[PDB]
Amino acid sequence: KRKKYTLYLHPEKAADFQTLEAIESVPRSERGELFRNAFISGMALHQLDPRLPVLLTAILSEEFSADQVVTLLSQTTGWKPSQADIRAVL
Amino acid sequence: KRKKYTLYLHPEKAADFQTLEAIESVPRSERGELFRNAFISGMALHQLDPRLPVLLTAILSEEFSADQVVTLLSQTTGWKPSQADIRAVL
Repeated sequence: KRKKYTLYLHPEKAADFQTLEAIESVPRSERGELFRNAFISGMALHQLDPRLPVLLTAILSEEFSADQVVTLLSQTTGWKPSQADIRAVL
Repeated sequence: KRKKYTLYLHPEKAADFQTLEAIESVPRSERGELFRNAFISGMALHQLDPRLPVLLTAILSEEFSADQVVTLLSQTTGWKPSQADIRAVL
């Protein structure tokens, strides 16, 4: 068994175009597994809050960073630091 | 140039199954735009660190949380809160 999914990107938009470059630097053999994981985590973000996947898409750029994902995660989810290095005791 | 991508999920697995349900509760009409966003942001995560999209897929459960994403993010990127601690201390 295995469900098949089809989707389309628009190479004119910067995010789409940038995604296309990231994919082509991944050997075809390894892509089916890449797509699955990208799609699952993408949909995971969606389950966290439906705006997230469209937000990450919209913000995507060469400056993309983990930070952008966290603050974006804060704004959408209310997520706030719960733990932190203990050295950071001021 | 509307590029097209084909990917496969595996209902037999928890993560894939949990993803199917998410898709299901989204009207067919909207799924096309939902798939692109989930895909692009999934690949955005890939660009941050290739292990990320497979770490999220792997951890995926009904307890998925922003907090889990931030964690995998730091364990995989080096991201850490900042003076954003002084805040939480309130």
